[PDB]
Amino acid sequence: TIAGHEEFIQTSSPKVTIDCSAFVCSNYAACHDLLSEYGTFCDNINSILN
Amino acid sequence: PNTGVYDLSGFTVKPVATVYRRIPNLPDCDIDNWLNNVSVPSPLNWERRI
Ligand SMILES: *[C@@H]1O[C@H](CO)[C@@H](O[C@@H]2O[C@H](CO)[C@@H](O)[C@H](O)[C@H]2NC(C)=O)[C@H](O)[C@H]1NC(C)=O
Repeated sequence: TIAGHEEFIQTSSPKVTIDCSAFVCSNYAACHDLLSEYGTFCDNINSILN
Repeated sequence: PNTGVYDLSGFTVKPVATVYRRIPNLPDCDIDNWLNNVSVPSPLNWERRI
């Protein structure tokens, strides 16, 4: 006779973007002034995710 | 700058319209419900409440 069987192969994943300054220092301007001296820390996170 | 898609952060602030529920302790003393009393005593027999 003839037998059938199925398999699944994953080829993709959900694309996740993160706003780094909104996650860390949400709406508060003092937190943004403090985060501005870590500098190239949110840009590295954004470039890795891109 | 180059041809691209850039993620640009916008903001919103809100300083106004606070609420401040408190569940306060005891009921107000209501001094003014005593100082606006009708029967005012004369300087011989002044009253006092604690
Ligand atoms: C003003 O003070 C007098 C106290 O001199 C209060 O008079 C009381 O009135 C009630 C009425 O039901 C009487 O049962 C009490 O015996 C009275 N007290 C005394 C000590 O006589 C009066 O209520 C006060 N006014 C207000 C608006 O609270």
